[PDB]
Amino acid sequence: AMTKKKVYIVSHSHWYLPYEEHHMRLIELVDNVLDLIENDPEFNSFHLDGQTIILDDYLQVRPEKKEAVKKAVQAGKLKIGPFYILQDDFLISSESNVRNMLIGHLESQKWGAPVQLGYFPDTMGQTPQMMQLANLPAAAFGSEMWWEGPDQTKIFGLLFANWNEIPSEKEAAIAFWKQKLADVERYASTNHLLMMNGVDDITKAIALANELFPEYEFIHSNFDDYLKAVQEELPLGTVTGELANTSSARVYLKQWNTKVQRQLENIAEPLAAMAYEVTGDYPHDQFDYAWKTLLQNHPHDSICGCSVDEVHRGMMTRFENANDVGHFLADEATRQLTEAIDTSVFPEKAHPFVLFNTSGYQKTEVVTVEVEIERLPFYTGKPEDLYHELKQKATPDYQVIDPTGKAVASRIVKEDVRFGYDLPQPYMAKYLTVELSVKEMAPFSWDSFALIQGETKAFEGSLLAQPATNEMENEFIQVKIENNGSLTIADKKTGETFSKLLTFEDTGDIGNEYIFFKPTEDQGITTENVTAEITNKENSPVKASYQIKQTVMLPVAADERLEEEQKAVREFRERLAQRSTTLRPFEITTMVTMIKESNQLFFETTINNQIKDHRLRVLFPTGMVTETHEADSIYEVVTRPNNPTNPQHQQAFVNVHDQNKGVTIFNEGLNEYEVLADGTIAVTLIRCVGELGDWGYFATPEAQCQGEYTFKYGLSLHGKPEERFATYQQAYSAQIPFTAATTARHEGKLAPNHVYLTTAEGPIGWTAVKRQEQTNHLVVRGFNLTAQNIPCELHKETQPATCLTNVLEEPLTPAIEVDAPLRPFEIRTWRFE
Ligand SMILES: [Ca+2]
Repeated sequence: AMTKKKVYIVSHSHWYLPYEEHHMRLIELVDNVLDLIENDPEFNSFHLDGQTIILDDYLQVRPEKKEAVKKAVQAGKLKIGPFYILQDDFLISSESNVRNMLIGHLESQKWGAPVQLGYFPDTMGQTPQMMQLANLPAAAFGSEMWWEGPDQTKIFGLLFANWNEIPSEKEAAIAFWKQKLADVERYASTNHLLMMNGVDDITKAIALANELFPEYEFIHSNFDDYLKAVQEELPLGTVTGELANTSSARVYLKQWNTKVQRQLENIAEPLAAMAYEVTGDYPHDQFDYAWKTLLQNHPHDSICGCSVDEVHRGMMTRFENANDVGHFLADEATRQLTEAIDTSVFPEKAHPFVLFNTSGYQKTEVVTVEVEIERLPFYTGKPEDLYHELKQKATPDYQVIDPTGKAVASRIVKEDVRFGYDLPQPYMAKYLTVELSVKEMAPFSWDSFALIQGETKAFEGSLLAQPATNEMENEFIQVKIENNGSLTIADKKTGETFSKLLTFEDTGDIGNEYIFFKPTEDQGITTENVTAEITNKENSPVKASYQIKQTVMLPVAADERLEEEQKAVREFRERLAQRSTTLRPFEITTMVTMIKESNQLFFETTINNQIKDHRLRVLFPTGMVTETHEADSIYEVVTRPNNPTNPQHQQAFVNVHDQNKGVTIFNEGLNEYEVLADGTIAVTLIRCVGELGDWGYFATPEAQCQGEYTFKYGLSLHGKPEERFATYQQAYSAQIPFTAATTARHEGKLAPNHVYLTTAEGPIGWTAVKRQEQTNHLVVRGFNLTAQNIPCELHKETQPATCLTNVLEEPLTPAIEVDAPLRPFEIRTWRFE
């Protein structure tokens, strides 16, 4: 007395090397897949690995086969998508993940492919909500359970595991199958058994398998079918929410990635989206191209910096290209936008310019704007003489004014004289850089100003810094730079004080691109007993800044042993190498900057890294010992607990807080952090290492990160827990500069001051503003930082939003009202028609 079981054999690809070498092999794999599809009528389907890009890469080498490809996708014999590319998810932005799915989706429609499950063959809490917002209610992970995200959004999930190996003989196969079957049924919760078939003669072998077992039916199948079958008979089983040394391998790739992400998501996209109002066009196709290029840097063996030298050089080009497209589109957008602004309101002879808050946040910053002050075309004289004319010429004092004509406090930072050229004409031009203080400027808005000859209206009030003691202060905070060059800070509003901040710490690293490993006898070097050179560089009533220089004596490299232990592939934990006894001076140079209207401190650290096998972090002792901390993640701030080390991955910031106080450290492209047991927040600036690691020996000398680096990060203190979120918002806003463009005096359709979107206040992450693909509907997306139901209402000009959509920009199932509170941890998208 038994019960029958169905075994679903699903064929799929299961497969260090330079890009092209893997690309040529791809061509071969897809050749064979397609050879079976055409030849073997019994062959159900093949699973094309969760990513559409594989067709692109295939067809760019082999375009004649497009017809064969369309056919097999249309007959459901090739199963493609739903992502564009398989992404190293933790490492990239919130939006990059979404955009992967958006592109993946649209590319699947282009093929007439129906939606496949999300596919995760190798390796973030909001995945459940994200998938559902992309209509992927099932996903497969490399036996079956639900996975719920922070929003109580739930997804069905498969734990599959691959357990030509199949024999051609009856006696062998019987035992073979009996054994694989036991392995499958151990974990299975139904009588529907998944059996993955990896590739790199199955109809024959399946039919043998059906001959052999009366209680087992063996069928060549696919995920779609197996999902429908298994879900109807499911009993049990839930997983909830959510090595990090890949976060700090090859920093410069992380820095670049951050930069182009922010260039597309926060600059180019919102500006184009506004420019459409005037122009009636939106460059959908170019954006799509920019994003693909960027996303090609996003796999699980590329952005991690955890591969071979040639591959990462390749990523550098892709980064520059997408960045250049980003800049191009943003430039077009602002030129179209400023041209339409009515600047006739400035007097004759004035030099107008426009500031855009292109983020969703109240922005406060002392900003600089470079304004062209005189221009000499090459047709006026010999260029060298034009240069010297302007360079010799003495410069009038200048005033900035608003549209009403009132004066606006400012400061002239710098004069420059240089060569330039326009469209659509070469010249010499003279430029001024003007400092302006911008305070709580409204999200998604612009203001116009003009530079006019006259007496500069000086900033007024106390100097922020007092250089005699290396101190500075505003209403929010008071700062002392110690002889150390470390900072002691007082929160003027909570009374909490903090000490030893900004200490730098260097240790050896003899691990590899994947993992950090400190030589067994290494105690580390620190700037705690270093004598800093401290200089006040700027002091005004609105902004002050200090330069801190430190020389530490660092080992030049690991000693001689390392290269041998790498060559012998000696396991990293067993390594006897130590820091070298040859020491050289290592210069660390930090700018600490403070502005009147903000509690944030900004740091810029610069090094010229000419030493190897090491790691440099900056520490922020917190004074609070807790079990948990908070880190920025994916559409989410996650609570985590704090191999003796505990490296972790962060986005914009990490936070440690009490019932009474908190410290928020934010960063651009500095993705690894540790929170030490004493409460120190240690951010990794740079990790230098000689090999790839893993299963063999692959020298990666370029992973040593030699050369000049500048790291941007910062600090914010808060009081009672609730104040956390404002610090998080500012951290986002800090990564998004104002855009500044000059224009001529001209009349226009548009106001010189305007709020394009008026946004709801409260703990919300503002994330995308763009337009929809054939529709051109304005798309805006944001997310709830909190576990609470939050009043949220968006307007564009007067106008309210049409509907709420999902991440593919389609209306929600069911229809939630635009008017409705933003649910806990909700990722919301608005459509504006
Ligand atoms: Ca059978």
